[PDB]
Amino acid sequence: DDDNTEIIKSFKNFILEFRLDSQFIYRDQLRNNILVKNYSLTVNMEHLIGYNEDIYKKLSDEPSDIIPLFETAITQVAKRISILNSLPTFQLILNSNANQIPLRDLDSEHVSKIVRLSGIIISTSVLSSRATYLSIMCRNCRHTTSITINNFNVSLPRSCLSNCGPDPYIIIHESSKFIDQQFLKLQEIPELVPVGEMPRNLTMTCDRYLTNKVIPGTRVTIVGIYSIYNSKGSGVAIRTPYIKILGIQSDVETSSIWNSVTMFTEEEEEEFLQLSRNPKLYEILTNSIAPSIFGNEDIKKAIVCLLMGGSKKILPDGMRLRGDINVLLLGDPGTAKSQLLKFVEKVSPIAVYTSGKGSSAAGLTASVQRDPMTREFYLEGGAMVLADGGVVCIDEFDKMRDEDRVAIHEAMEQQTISIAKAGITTVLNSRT
Amino acid sequence: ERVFQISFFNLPTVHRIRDIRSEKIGSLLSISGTVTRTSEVRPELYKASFTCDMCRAIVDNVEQSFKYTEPTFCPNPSCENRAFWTLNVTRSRFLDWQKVRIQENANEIPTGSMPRTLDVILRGDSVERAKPGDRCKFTGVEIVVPDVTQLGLPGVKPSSTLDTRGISKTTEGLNSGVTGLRSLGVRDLTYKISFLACHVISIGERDQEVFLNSLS
Amino acid sequence: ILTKEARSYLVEKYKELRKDDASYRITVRQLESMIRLSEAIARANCVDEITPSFIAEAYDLLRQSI
Amino acid sequence: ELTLESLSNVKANSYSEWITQPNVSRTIARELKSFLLEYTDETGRSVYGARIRTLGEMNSESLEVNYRHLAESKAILALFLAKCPEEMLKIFDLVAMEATELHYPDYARIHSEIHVRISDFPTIYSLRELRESNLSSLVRVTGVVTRRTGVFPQLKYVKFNCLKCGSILGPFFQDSNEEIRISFCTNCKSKGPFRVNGEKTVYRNYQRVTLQEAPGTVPPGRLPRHREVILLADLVDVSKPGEEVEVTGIYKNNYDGNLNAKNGFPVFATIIEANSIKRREGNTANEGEEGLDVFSWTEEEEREFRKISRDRGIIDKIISSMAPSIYGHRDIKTAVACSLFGGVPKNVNGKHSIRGDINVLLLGDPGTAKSQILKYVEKTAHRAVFATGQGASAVGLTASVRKDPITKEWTLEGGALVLADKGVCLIDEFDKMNDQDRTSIHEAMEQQSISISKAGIVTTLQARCSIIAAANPNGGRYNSTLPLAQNVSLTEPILSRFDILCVVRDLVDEEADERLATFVVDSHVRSHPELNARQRRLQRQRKKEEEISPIPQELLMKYIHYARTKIYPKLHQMDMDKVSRVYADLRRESISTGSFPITVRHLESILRIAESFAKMRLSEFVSSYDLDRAIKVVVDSFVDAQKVSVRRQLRRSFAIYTLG
Ligand SMILES: Nc1ncnc2c1ncn2[C@@H]1O[C@H](COP(=O)(O)OP(=O)(O)OP(=O)(O)O)[C@@H](O)[C@H]1O
Ligand SMILES: Nc1ncnc2c1ncn2[C@@H]1O[C@H](COP(=O)(O)OP(=O)(O)OP(=O)(O)O)[C@@H](O)[C@H]1O
Ligand SMILES: [Mg+2]
Ligand SMILES: [Zn+2]
Ligand SMILES: [Zn+2]
Ligand SMILES: [Zn+2]
Repeated sequence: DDDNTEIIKSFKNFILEFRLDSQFIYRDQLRNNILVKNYSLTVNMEHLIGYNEDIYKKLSDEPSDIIPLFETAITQVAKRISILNSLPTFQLILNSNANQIPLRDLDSEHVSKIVRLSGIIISTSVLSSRATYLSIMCRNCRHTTSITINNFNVSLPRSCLSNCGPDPYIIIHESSKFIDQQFLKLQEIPELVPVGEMPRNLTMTCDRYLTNKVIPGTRVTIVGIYSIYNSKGSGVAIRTPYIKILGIQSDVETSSIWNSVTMFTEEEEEEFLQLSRNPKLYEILTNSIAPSIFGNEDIKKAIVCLLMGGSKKILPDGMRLRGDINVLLLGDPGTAKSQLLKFVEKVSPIAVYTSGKGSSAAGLTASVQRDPMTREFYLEGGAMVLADGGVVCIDEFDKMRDEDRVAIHEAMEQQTISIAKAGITTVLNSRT
Repeated sequence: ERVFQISFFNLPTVHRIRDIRSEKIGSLLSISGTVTRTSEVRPELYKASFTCDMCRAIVDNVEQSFKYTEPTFCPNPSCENRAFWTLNVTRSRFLDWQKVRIQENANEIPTGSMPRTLDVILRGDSVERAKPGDRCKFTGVEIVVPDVTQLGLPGVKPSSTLDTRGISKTTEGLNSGVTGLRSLGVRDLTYKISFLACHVISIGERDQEVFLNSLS
Repeated sequence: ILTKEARSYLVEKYKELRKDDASYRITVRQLESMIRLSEAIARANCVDEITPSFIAEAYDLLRQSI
Repeated sequence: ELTLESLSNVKANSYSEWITQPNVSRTIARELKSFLLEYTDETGRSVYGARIRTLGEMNSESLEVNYRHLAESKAILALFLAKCPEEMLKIFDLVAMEATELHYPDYARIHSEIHVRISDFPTIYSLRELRESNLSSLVRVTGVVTRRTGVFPQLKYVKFNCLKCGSILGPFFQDSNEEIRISFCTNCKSKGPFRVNGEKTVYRNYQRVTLQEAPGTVPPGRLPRHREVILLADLVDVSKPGEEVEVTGIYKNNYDGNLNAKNGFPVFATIIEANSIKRREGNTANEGEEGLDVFSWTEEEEREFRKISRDRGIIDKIISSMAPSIYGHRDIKTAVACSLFGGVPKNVNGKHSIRGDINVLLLGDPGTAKSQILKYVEKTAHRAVFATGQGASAVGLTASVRKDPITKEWTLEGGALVLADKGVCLIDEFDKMNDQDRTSIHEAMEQQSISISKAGIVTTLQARCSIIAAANPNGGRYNSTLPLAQNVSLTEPILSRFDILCVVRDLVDEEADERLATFVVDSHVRSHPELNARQRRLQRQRKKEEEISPIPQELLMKYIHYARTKIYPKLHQMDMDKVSRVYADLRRESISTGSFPITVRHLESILRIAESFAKMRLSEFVSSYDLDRAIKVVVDSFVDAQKVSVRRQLRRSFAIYTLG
C-alpha cells in the first residue's frame, strides 16, 4: 500500500500536468467525456513515454496489477474536475504503434505481456453479466458486508466475520452492481498463414465500453494482454491462452447495430460535398474501378451503379420493393471476369467472395446446429447472412449444383430467408 | 533372472467353447476356436518395486494379482506407514500381454444359433501367434476374473463404474454377487469366466548361401 | 546378366519386329518383355549368363502370340 | 579422473546409475566436448563448428548431431546414448551450449538452452513390433500423422506454497506426462494446502499427436496400430495432419486407472516423447542420404552453387540432367525444368495479383515414358502429390468439411492441392476423369486459392501449386491430319490455363528404333543389381552416375531448392515490340487456321518462362537470351500442334522471330 499510493499519485500528476503547446489535452478530454456520459479515457503511449520512462516501464512489465491503479487515478481526477456520487470506475483504453505480432508467433515467451496483433472477426457472442460490487450476508449471524471486484484476473470468504458453517455467505442480488462482458473469436489474415497450414483461431474478452463494436467478417487491430486461465485434454498442467482486449481499431465505421448515423467529422463531410460537385465525377469514379484492366468501360459503369445502389420504398398496403442491383457476366475465358469480382470485394465496405463449386444451400442461406452443452438447435448465418447490406460475388456460377442454386431465388428478390426446420420457424432479413 | 514359462501340449481330449463350466476352474484344458479380434501387446506389471516416502527404504517383488497393489507394513525400521509409496518403474519387471476374442467353429454351431464368445489371455512369448480369421487350438488354465472397479482402485479415474451404455435389466439382481468383505464395503463382487493360454497351435530370400544351409 | 552378343541380337530382333509390324501394336514394352522372358528362360536352365538362343526362344514366343 | 578405456567397465549393475555418478559425468562431458570440437570428415573440415556458426546466424535453438559420426569415434558414448537417452541428453545439451558460447558469447540473451536433435539412428522399428524390452530407450518409428491437439503452454519449473507454515517449495521439473505430486513439507512437517505459486514461472510449448501405421507397411488386409507422441518446444507445428513422418524418440510407460479397470489386469499405458522429426511425404530417395532434411544446404554447398552458376551453358546441362535414363524428348525435359524452377508471383499496388507458376500438359501415344517422367518429377520436387484418374474426387483435391470428434464443430481438412502448396501436383490419366472432379481445379489453377462456403464455414484458402498432367488422345492415338480440338475432349476453359503443351507422336523409323533399343538395353545392363566399404559403395554408385548425368541428382535437388528460395529476377530492360508482335501474330494465326486457344493469358507465360530461365542461372535480372529462348519455346509449342497441311507454312512464317 506504500507503493500503490505513490503510483496513483504519479498517474494523477501525469493526468493533471501533461501539456503540449497551450492546452491540457488529457484534462479536457475527461471533462468532455463526462458531459456526454462517457466514463472512459484514451491515452497514447508515446505521450506517456515522453512524460516519464519509469512510469511506462512500470506498466510494461506488470499490466494486470498496474492498470487498476491508473483506473482509480482517473476517477479520482474526475471527481475533482467535475464535482465540488454516481460516478463508476472509469475505463482505460490504450493506443500503440509498436510492431504487430502474427497470431502463430504468440507462444510461452509472450505471457503476461501487452501485445499488438491483427486478424478477422468470425463470431461475436452475447452479452453476459459480471459483478463489481457485491452485497453479502451470513446465513447465521446475519450481518451486512460488501466486496469490491475489478475484472483484471476472487471468491466469497471461506470463513465468517463478525457457530457458523465453513463458508456461510449469500449474495444479496438487489443493491449489487454489474457490468457487460463479451467474448469474440479471431482468425489469421489469409495471406499470412504459413505453407500447407489451415488458419487458426483465438479467443478474446471485451468489457464495458468495448462491447458491440465489431461485426463478423471485419478486419481489425487489437491491443491487449496475452494471458492464460486454468480450466477443464489429457495433458498435464496445460492451460488455455486467450486475450483481454484493451483497444480496438476497425476499418468499417459501422458499429454492431450500424446506427445508420453519421460517423463523419465536418472535415470529411466538406471533402465529400466538394467531391460531389465535380462536373466529371462519373468519369473519375469509372476510371478508379480496376485501373490495371484495359477497356471494359460499360462493365465498370455497371459495377459503380451496383456499388451505389438504388432506392427502397415501402407502401401503405405493406408492399416492399427491392432497391438493389444484380449483375451477370457470361463470357469467354481470359476476359478478366474473375479479376473484377475480387476488386469489388476489396472496394466494398461489406463484401463476400465465394465459388459456386465449393458451396451448398445451407452454407449460402443459413444452417441449423446443435449445441454440445445445451443440446438444442440454433440458427447460424451463411454467405448471404454475413454479406447483408453489401455484395456477394459468386464465381463459377455455371458449375453450381441445381439444388444449391435454387435456394437463392427468394433472397434475390424478396430479400428474406425462411427457415422451418427442427421446431424453428423464422424469417431472416437479407438485403444483398 | 529369466521369468520362465512352461508350455504343455498334446492333451488327450479337446473341448469346445460350449463345454466350459465353472467346475473346471483351475484345471488344465485345451480348447479350439476361430479368432475374431486381437489387441495390442501391452506391458503387464509382474514384480513391483516401491520406495517409502519418508524412510526411502526399498521394497521389491510385490506380487500383484488383478489390481495395482502397494505394500502395507514398512520394511526394517521404526517407521510407521500404511500408504504413500512411489513405484520405481525402472526396477520393476514387466511382461507382454494380449487379449484375443474367439468364437465357435462353423460345424459346432447348431442349425440356429448366436455364436458364443470367450476371452483368451496370451502372455509372454505367445503374443501375436493368433491372427484374426484363423482357426487355432489353445491350451492353458481356466480362470475366473473379478470386477476390479468395485474393489477400490486407487485413482478417481474409475469413478465407481462409469458407463456409456445401459446394463441389462433382466440380469439386474439376478447375477449373484457376494458381499461381506471389508475391501468391498457394502458393494457386491461379481465374476466371469475367461481363459488363460500357455500354448497356441493352428488347425485351420533370394540368397543362395543361406538357401543351401536349410536343406538336408 | 546379358553378354555382349546378346545385346546385339536383342536390338536386331526388336528392329525386325518393328519393321514387320508396320507403330500400332509394337512398342518399347515388347522389347522389355522379351528381356524378361529371356531372363526367365535363363533362370529355368540354372545359368547365370544369357545366350542368344534364349533370345531366339523368347522372340519365337512373342511371335507366336502376334 | 577416468579415461575412455575406464568407461568400458561398469558398476552399480545398472547403466543409468553408472552414468549419473559424479566422476563419470565429468569424463563424459569432456569426451563429448572433444567430439564436438575436434571431429573432422574426409575433406578435413570440422562440421559441427560450421553448424554452430550457422545456428547463431539463423537464431536457431537446436543442434543436429549424426549418430554415425559419434559411433565411428567414441563408440562407448554411442552405446550409452542408445540405451540411456534421458541422462545422456541433459549432459549433451549443456556441453552443446558451452560449445556454442565459444563462437557467440552473450548468446544467453537470445536463447537460454540449446537442444540436440539426433539423426540417422541405425535400427528402425515398426509400431507393430514394439515390446517391453524397448522401454526407456531410444527408438526410431515411421508413421502417418492423423490428429493434432494444438499448442498450449505447459509448466516447466513447478512451485508450491503452504499457508500454515507459509513455506515455498523448490522448483520441480515436471515429467510432461505425470503430474508433480508433493505431500511432505520440509518446514511444516505435516500435510498442508498447496498452491500453484501464481505468476513468476517459466512455460514451454506442448503439443500431442497420434501416429498410425503407414498403409504400405501394414500387411495387406490387417488392422493398423497407433501410438501417442508428445512434441515439446521448438518441435510444435512441424508435422501436419495428413503427412507421413519418421520420429526418433523415447518409449515410456505410465500407470492409468481406466486401463486397469477395463482390461482387468495391471497393464500400463505407453507414449513416445519426440526427439527428432523427418518428413517422408513423397520421398523415395530415403534409401540413401543422411540428415533430417535433404533439401537443405551448407555454406560450402552454396559456394559450389555460385561457382557452377556462372559457367556458360548451365541451362543446357540442367535440361540434360532431367530424367537422364529416358532417351530423347528434349522438349518435354525443357518444359519439366521450366515448371520445376518456376516463375515469380507479383502484386501491383496491393489490388492486382498475378500468378507465377507454370503448368504443363503431355498428350501422347502409349508407351512413350510419360508416367516415368511424372515419377521423376515427384521424386525431385520438394513437395509433391500424386493422383490418377478415377481415384480422386472433388473434395480429395480440395478442402473437405468434417465434424471434429473432440470439439464437435464443423472444421476444414486438407486435400491434395493443399498438401502441395508451393509444390507440384501430378495427375496421371487426366482424360479418364469425371467432369465434376476435373472442374474442381479451375479456381486453383489460375487464382491460386480455394473458397469454401459450407455448414456455416465461409473461408478462402491458399494453394500456390503447379500442375503437370498426362493424358491420352481420343482413340488412344494422335491423328496428325486433324486439329487439336478434335483429338481431345477438353474444352477451351481448361486448355487456356496450361502454359506448355507437348504432343508426343510415335512414328516408324529404323535408325531411331535402333538407337532407342540400344539405349534401353544399355540401361538395363547398367541397372542390374549384380578404406571403408561403405564409401566404396558411394564411389561405385557415383561411377554409374558419371555417364548419363552431367551433375549429380543430390546436388541438383539442393540447387533447385536454393534457386526457388532465394532468387527473384525482374524484367527492367527488355524488348516490348518483339513480344507484342509475337502475341499479335499468334492471335492472328489461330482463328484463321488453328484450334489452340490463345488469349491474354498466353502473353504472360512468355514472361514467366523468361523468369524461369533467369532463375536457372541464379541471376537477378532477365537478359535477352532468356526472353528469346522463351519465345522460341512458346512458338515451337504452338507450331507442332497443327495439321500436316499448314505446319510447313506456319513454321516458315514464324521463323523470323527465332533468328538465333
Ligand atoms: N483486359 C485485360 N487487362 C488486363 N489483364 C487482363 C485482361 N484480360 C485478361 N487479363 C489477365 O488475364 C489473366 C486471367 O484472367 P482471369 O483470371 O480474370 O480470367 P477469367 O475471365 O476469369 O477466365 P475464365 O473464364 O477462364 O474463368 C489475368 O492475369 C488477368 O490480369
Ligand atoms: N525413351 C523411352 N521412351 C519410351 N519408353 C521408354 C523409354 N526408355 C524406357 N522406356 C520404358 O518404356 C516403358 C513405357 O513407359 P510408360 O509406362 O511410362 O508409358 P506410358 O504409355 O506413358 O504410361 P501410362 O499409360 O502409365 O501413362 C517404361 O517401362 C519405361 O521405363
Ligand atoms: Mg475465372
Ligand atoms: Zn456468520
Ligand atoms: Zn518407512
Ligand atoms: Zn506446510
